[PDB]
Amino acid sequence: PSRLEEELRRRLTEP
Amino acid sequence: VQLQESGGGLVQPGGSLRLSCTASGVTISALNAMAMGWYRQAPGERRVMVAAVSERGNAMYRESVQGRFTVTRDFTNKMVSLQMDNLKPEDTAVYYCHVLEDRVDSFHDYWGQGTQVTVSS
Repeated sequence: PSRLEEELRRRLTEP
Repeated sequence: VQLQESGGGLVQPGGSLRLSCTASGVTISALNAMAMGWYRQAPGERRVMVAAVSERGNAMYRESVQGRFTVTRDFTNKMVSLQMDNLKPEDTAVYYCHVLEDRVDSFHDYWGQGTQVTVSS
């Protein structure tokens, strides 16, 4: 995954 | 980056709704290097990200909406859309168009206006 995609994964799992 | 949502409003449980969003004040080449996506917020919750298309064209989803929500990005026309199928009462929220910029040391959030989606029998 890219830098943005690693940051997107974090945001999409934040409750 | 200026973002504007179209669509919203009332749907019955199990129903479908499409939101769209256009970006302006940004070139195609600049916006290509950014992510585009969608957040939602119900009263008494924080804004949380539900779907995005990365700068590499990869759609990504929150588990609670995967399969039901489809996010699509038109790079050429600087648009992102959220097709919401099989909607549930707990999908009721204000939905925000969002762009994520990598500013190297930090990330920058660009926000749309928000549009209410209401799921009611």
